[PDB]
Amino acid sequence: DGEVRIKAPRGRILDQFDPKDYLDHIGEHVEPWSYLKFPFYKALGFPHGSYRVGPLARLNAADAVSTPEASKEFALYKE
Amino acid sequence: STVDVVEKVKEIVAPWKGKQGGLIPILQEVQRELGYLPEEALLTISRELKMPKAEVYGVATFYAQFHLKPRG
Amino acid sequence: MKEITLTIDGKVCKGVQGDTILDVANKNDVYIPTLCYQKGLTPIGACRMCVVQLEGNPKMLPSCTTPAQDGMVVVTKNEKLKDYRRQILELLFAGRNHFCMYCSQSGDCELQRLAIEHEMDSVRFPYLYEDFEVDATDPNLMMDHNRCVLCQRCIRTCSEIVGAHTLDLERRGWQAKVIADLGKRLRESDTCVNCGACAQSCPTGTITIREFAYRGRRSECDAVVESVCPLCAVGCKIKTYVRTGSIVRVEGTGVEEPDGGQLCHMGRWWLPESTERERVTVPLIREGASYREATWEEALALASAEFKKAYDQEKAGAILSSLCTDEELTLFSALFRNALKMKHIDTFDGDIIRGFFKGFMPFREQGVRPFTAAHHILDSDLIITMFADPQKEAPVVASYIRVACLHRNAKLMNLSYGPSPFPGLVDLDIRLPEGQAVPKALSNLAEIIGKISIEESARAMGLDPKIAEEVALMLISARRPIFIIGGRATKSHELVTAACNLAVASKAFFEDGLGVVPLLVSANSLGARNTVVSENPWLGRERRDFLYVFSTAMVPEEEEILAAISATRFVVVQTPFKVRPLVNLADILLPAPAWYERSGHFCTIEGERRKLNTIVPPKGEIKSLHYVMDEFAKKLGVKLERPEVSPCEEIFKSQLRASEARIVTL
Ligand code: SF4
Ligand code: SF4
Ligand code: SF4
Ligand code: SF4
Ligand code: FES
Repeated sequence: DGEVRIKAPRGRILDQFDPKDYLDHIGEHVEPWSYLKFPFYKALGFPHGSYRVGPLARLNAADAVSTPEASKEFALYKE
Repeated sequence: STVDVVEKVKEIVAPWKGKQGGLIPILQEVQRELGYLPEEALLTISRELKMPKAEVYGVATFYAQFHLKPRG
Repeated sequence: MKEITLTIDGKVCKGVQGDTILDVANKNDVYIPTLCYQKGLTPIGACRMCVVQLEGNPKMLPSCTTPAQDGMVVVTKNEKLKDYRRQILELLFAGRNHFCMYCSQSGDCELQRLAIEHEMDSVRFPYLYEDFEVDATDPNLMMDHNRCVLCQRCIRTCSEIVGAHTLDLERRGWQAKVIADLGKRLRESDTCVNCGACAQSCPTGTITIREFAYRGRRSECDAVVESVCPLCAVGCKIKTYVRTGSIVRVEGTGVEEPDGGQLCHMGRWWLPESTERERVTVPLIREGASYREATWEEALALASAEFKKAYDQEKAGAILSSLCTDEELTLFSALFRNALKMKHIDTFDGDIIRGFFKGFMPFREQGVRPFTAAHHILDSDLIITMFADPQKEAPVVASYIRVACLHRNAKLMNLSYGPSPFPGLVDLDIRLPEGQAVPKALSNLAEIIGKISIEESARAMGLDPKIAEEVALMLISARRPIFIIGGRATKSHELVTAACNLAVASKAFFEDGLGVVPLLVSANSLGARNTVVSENPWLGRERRDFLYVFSTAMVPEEEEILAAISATRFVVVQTPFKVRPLVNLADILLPAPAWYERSGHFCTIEGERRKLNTIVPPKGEIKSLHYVMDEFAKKLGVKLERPEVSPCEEIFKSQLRASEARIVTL
């Protein structure tokens, strides 16, 4: 569960919103050479609003974790 | 066919391009060869003579001889 | 003679031999009932309420279309005329369905006022209860045909003043109706620009702006203030109506100028929509994904603490707004350019400004003013659109283009790699492929000054010889052409010079300058340049660790500029609103005065200054902008040295007249 949070490339939180309000914030750009689209934050357009997802982006956007031995390594990752 | 009327009225507006007038004869000849003035015909007349759609619809519906729907 | 005199209501009136009776009456003070008459539109003659009779002649003459002739006596009020006018009003009421109880214009309708002044308390006619369509398909404008007098002032405003000929009359007779394109609803019509010139021209409550219904009645206002629209460079004069600290209606003064009072969708929708926004009203702090209220000392202390720790290491910048006044720009420049010796002081539109100026300077060093007034497009014969889309940058320029191309028989040709901003008025779309087409264009116009080669100069232009050939052929057959150069062409200060050279290579001269008419995106272009705009582009190149952004959150900003602001690791915004794109990328969000709260002069590109008046006085006490500039000057170790405004210097002087010189500086 939870809310969607986008962090600027320098730490500032930009448009942390609720999952159901995604059509107001995310748009997909289509390019002719790929069956894959390019989602991007709508208020910054393409290809400036494009972001990263995944473990790195997760641990960068999240502020803390809820388990001991993963927090003990999340600190080492943050530093 | 809605694609037939496009070129068919292109060939009727051809003798009238850039002649400063003669729109009601264009509409008269599109009425003679179709029995009515469809929306496609009016749109193409407006795009060819570069006359606004409001003007061509106003003059098409001003006279009782013309008809905007297929007639019986 | 050109100086006649009449006698209206016994009162002797003066006038000129060319005017009508209604003009001579309105010229002194004299009153005549009118419903279809609009200052700025050719007299129509439809309501027949302006009827007037002379002594001796029992005929009745429409005072708005009959010329004035010295020696005639005019009678406006008697039993016969009152009876006839009351009968006309009763016909109008009995024919259509007038429900004053819930009309939006139920206190400022010309028909209702004419009915009350003639003591109408019955219609005397059988009240034809016909079903007329109410068109509310467009979210902004509503057309309720139950209230139509068929004065045609909407059909005359969208044709002669706007150009977007969207309205006309449907089937004749009593079944007359005002329709959109091909009988469609307003929302299906593609030839509409949503300018609301029709709503301003309608005397009744048929056409109505929907979101300000029941509030934008001119009869129940608190104050009327005239100022200028800050959004674009055209600078249209407005007639703001204020009611309970809110702008309820923006009307276009200037029904004598070629604009005709038609304002753009922005000028009469955003400006009244701006007064009902969220109003920061207190310094904030990000706190992480959710702002927090702070005192001025705390916010300014943290902002200056992060501003010092970045200015020592060469990394700091300021992105100011060109919709600001000359005094605010002077203060910002006094802090940043003449107190901190900063080098990164760009503006949200700095690229367009620096491009236009560095493309027009090849002509300032030879004494020619390389542009003309924007209203000459009506008097031209061939309008060439160079990398421009005026419907999104200068709508009144697009209105000039449409009027000239649809009612004054002008030809249109596009010379851009874009969407052909007028799909249906252009007859020659020349799409250029990118790369280095600037020297190609300048060599192409070199031949038009000498021979009037082409194939060699038409390869990077991506045109087969024939395409460029008849381009030149139509360019040479035009006696008074004009070029519209857009803000896209300012991606290289070379293409601006290329356009200005195509102007001289075809003898496109006017007594104020060349036929170039650049489309500037703001109104304080020269003001921003002399004060704030930088000489070299730096945004999106310098990473930047601190950033001050003053944005009057009115017009949107380019995605690239906002992406550069989002990666600056600290942004201090001084916007007056809590709009989405700035509250998303900001760390402090200090409050500032809005455009309808301060005065200024708006030094423009063509020379002498405009004037913006304060419409609604400031509500709270933000108490300064100099305050922030001192608390940044202090806490940093500099003096501000308060200057006064730099005068308008008429950057491009008209020294020598229309003596062209191709500039091989490519
Ligand atoms: S348009 Fe005027 S006369 Fe008609 S209902 Fe509205 S207020 Fe009354
Ligand atoms: S909004 Fe403007 S373009 Fe549209 S119908 Fe009204 S006046 Fe014409
Ligand atoms: S909509 Fe308004 S301006 Fe247009 S004809 Fe009807 S009453 Fe006149
Ligand atoms: S055209 Fe420009 S000056 Fe005129 S109303 Fe629109 S934004 Fe304001
Ligand atoms: S107002 Fe004089 S005729 Fe319409």
